[PDB]
Amino acid sequence: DQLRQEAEQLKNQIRDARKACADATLSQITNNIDPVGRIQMRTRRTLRGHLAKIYAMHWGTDSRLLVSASQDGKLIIWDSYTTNKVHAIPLRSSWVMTCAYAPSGNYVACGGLDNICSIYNLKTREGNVRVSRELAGHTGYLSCCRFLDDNQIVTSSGDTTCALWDIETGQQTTTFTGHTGDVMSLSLAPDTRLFVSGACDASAKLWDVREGMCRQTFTGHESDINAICFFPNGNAFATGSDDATCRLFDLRADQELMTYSHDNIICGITSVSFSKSGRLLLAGYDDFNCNVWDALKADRAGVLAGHDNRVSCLGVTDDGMAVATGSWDSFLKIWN
Amino acid sequence: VLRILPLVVLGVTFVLGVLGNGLVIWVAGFRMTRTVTTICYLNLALADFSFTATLPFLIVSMAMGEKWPFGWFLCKLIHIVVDINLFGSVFLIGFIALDRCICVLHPVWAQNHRTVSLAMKVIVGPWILALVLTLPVFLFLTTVTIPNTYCTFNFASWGGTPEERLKVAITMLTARGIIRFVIGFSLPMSIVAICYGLIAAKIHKKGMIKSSRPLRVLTAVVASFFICWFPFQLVALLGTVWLKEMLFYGKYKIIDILVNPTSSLAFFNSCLNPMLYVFVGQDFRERLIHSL
Amino acid sequence: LSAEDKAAVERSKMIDRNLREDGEKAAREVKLLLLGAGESGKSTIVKQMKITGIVETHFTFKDLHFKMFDVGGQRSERKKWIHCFEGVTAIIFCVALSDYDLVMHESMKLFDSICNNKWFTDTSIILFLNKKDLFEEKIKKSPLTICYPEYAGSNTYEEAAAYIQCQFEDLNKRKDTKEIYTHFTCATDTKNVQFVFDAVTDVIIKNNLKDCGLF
Amino acid sequence: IAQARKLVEQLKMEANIDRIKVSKAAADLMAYCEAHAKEDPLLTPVPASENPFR
Amino acid sequence: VQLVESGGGLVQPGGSRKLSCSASGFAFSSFGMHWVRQAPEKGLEWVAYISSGSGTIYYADTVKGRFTISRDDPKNTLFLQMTSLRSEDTAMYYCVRSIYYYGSSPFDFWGQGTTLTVSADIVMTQATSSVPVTPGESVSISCRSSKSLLHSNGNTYLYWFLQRPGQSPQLLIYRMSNLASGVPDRFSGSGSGTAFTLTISRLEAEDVGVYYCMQHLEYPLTFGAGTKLEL
Ligand SMILES: CCCCCCCCCCCCC/C=C\[C@@H](O)[C@H](CO)NC(=O)CCCCCCCCCCCCCCC
Repeated sequence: DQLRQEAEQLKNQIRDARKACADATLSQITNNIDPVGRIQMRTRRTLRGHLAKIYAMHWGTDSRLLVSASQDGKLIIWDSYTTNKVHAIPLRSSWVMTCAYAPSGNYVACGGLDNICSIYNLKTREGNVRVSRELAGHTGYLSCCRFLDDNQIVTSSGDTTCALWDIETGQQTTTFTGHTGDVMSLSLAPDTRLFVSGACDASAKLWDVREGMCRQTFTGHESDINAICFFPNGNAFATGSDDATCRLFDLRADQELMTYSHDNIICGITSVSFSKSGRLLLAGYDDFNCNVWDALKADRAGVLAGHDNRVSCLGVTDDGMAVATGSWDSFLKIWN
Repeated sequence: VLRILPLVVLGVTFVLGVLGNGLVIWVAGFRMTRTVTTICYLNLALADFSFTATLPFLIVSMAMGEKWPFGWFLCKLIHIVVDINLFGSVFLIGFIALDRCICVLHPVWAQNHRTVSLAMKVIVGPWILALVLTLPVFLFLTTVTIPNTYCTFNFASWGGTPEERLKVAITMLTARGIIRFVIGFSLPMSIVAICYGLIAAKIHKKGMIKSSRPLRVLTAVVASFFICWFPFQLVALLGTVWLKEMLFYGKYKIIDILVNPTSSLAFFNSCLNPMLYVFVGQDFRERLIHSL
Repeated sequence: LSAEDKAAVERSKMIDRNLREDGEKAAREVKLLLLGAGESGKSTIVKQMKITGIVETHFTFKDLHFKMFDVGGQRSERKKWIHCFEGVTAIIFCVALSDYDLVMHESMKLFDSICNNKWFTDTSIILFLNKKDLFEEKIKKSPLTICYPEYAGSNTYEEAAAYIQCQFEDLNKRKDTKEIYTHFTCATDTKNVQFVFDAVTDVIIKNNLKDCGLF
Repeated sequence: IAQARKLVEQLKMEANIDRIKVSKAAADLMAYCEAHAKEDPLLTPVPASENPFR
Repeated sequence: VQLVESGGGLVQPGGSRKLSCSASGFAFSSFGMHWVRQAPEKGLEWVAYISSGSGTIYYADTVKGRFTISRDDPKNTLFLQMTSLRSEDTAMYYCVRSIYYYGSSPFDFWGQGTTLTVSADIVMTQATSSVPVTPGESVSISCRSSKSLLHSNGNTYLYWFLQRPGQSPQLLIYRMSNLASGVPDRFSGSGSGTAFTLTISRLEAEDVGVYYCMQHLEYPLTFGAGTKLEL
């Protein structure tokens, strides 16, 4: 009916409060902070063996294993130290857009255009990987999956919704429906009580896995959002968009802090991850290479150019001793 | 004079050869995905590159006037390598032509039954045939010096009486000449001409004719094979058939003198092959440009 | 060197061998999209096969294995997942000749998006004009000017069909590296698979030549 | 429609988060990053001497 | 999860026999399998091995040449061939599986066993025969190797085994530290380089038996002499 009137009124007073909170700027504060200096990484191992484009990775908690999803229908679990493979899971649907690694190491998630989140069980009496549950009820295509523990998972589909599942009973237990475009990224907070989701509506939302309803939204981009990641402490999150720009917010202040841009890049961002200390902000562009940003000085720091196609995914180990980037060149490079 | 022209030609065959081959041996085997087409080019490039690498010693010998400065082991190694690779190049041209003919005349079979595994298992064939054909080199090839020293085919293994030695010698040389002309040019050109003509016929009948590129590269490969390999085989055939008179009477001497200049053109094909088989590909050109 | 890491690398080599022997077997099949605008008979084209989310159909004809990926239940923004089908051999398109009730331009608009897309610069587009019987039964008592008022031609089945085929065909903006095969099928025709087979084998010949460098 | 009620309630709750003045937030985040810069393997080479991947 | 073997009985010296192990209940093709023996009133001794896919095969020096071993994947059966049976071979043969990848648990499962009656390397010495105990209090058992088992890669290769009276042995801990699945979280293991210790926290009635030490670094797999926790 007329509900749009009070909707926009609440939006406007929200903006007013946001203006009331901006009493300082990161640019003003970082006046005298030493630049991080030019870092120079290099390929250490090359994890070849895929036969098509790679769409996602995720590091284990031990910082030695990693799982990569491709369109060849395979879900390889590598061993980053010695490059020899461990498992090769053949999927029932070759179209995969995401993968995940449970913190305990027992389970691996994988979903795609089939919009069924299949949880794969690794450690069993018999020695082959089996699929445990097939989570369904989504009406779109899965974009990202993350494990809270061995019993709970959260998905994000193109049906403009994100949902918290329950692996045991296989029933949706809380649906987050306040968004308005195709969701394409998730990032659980380290304390595992609240997560964000950046989507095609040029807006990022942070939820509350208990109340099951968004607590604050962010609107600062000119186009769709492709990757999110929580800042390690748990009070910030970086974003990537198609408009060659990454942005870093903070939650307790509900504002923006810095914007990373350069006139020499007109490509899009595909994945964003932080370092252990938060001083470095990795971001995998689709102009055939990754970039390294100083999350405070806003200037470019390093370049990771070793691929022959779009960089489609990257991640940083828990111990902070490595970074891994995947690309549509069917390869998977690990840096140090 | 003009006896330096073969020496002049080989100079181009080396510099333009190894430099060209050194790229396709790299941009197509190391920095590019492995497929049947690129594996066939890789093997052809490997053969031609090894041939061109062995070439400079032969150039020195030809300049000196076939008075081998190299030692016994060097003689054996260089001649065996040049023979095996020179035949491998021709048989691999035949193999590539037959592969293209299959891929363009029976596409269904060409998609059900050709993988890099089968390419691996099959490509060793022409190399083995080259080895068995160059087997006589080990036995009959040896370093002989005059009392007053060309690396030729001496016969002391079965020399026995020199009265009967020349008979066996003539038999061996005649067999080598005829087998060269029948399984180094006859079958390979037969295969190349027939296969490329068939794919030209189909690519003309069923459309696909948008530019001059197809029926310019096809005629380029056929001509660059023929015009460049034929004179050597022809003069070799005449020598083989007239050896009986020549080794006794020297009736025809122009056939004796034209071997070096003709062999120069013959070898030039090994340095012209990659620029006509691999550099045409747009994908390979782009990969090379981006690599360096 | 190793104690049983030798056994570990042996397992790695074995499963690498299995990955090749599975990739070489999944690379023999030829892949096809199956798009569509609305109620266009993509269902009917599927029903001419021999033997939620994205539904697949596998069938073999004359010793050639096919795969037809059908989307359309995936109601979302195309630009996010259309880049997954980059290496497909063809895109079997379907529109409805009896589309004057639509409240056809939507199909005509959609064809422009997918034929001129940035990921399909070198992918042939088989085009299936459907419901020719309905066209014949409908144009006899109606103008074609409803869809195109500026059209100046007779009112007869052959002329209308030729004009509409040309009208879809000229939307192609990259006339050099593509090809738009066209066919006029009905709900009773039984050679649709044959037409698809001919188109796919022609595209296979094209790709093989462009790989070999002749083309 | 019925979704407008959910939107209105979500906006109401978002209108009640106990936001914090940006000065404290920025100062604290700078402090955490500074206190962490001594143990970031990507930055300081010393803990990258026994790099397992090499 | 279910291995049963057959082929035993009585044989004449210098003869021949075939041994078969029937695998039913797991992915046999991706598991390597071994063969271990037990002379009466004696310990364990390694005999043979097959890697997954029959890629690599090893043997034991005392049975080299006159034993040949093979497997048939589609039928899920393991074959061991007896030729020229000597006299120091009367033993009851076991059928043990093992898979090798990162974080795996080799020697997970052990078959029942069959009796075959015929009428320079690593050395492990547990140096103890029997320790008397009562239910309730802790107890420790020691093991000693010849050379240091700590491979430079980072992990130590030492296994521990338990054998209830008249039963097939099972695995307690692997890599000196990690517990095995289905084992109560009251065992533990420790040590460094050459000295090794196993510690039961609070004994129970179902723990009386003989415990065996075993290395895996050099490939000839020598076991221990045998330690009995006879209550
Ligand atoms: C494509 C496959 C093959 C290509 C590989 C390289 C090309 C080689 C093929 C070209 C033709 C053969 C070349 C070898 C020797 C020639 O120079 C010539 C022909 O036999 N030899 C003589 O004239 C013999 C004259 C030498 C002195 C004659 C004096 C006679 C008595 C002393 C004995 C010495 C000769 C032994 C037999 C008479």
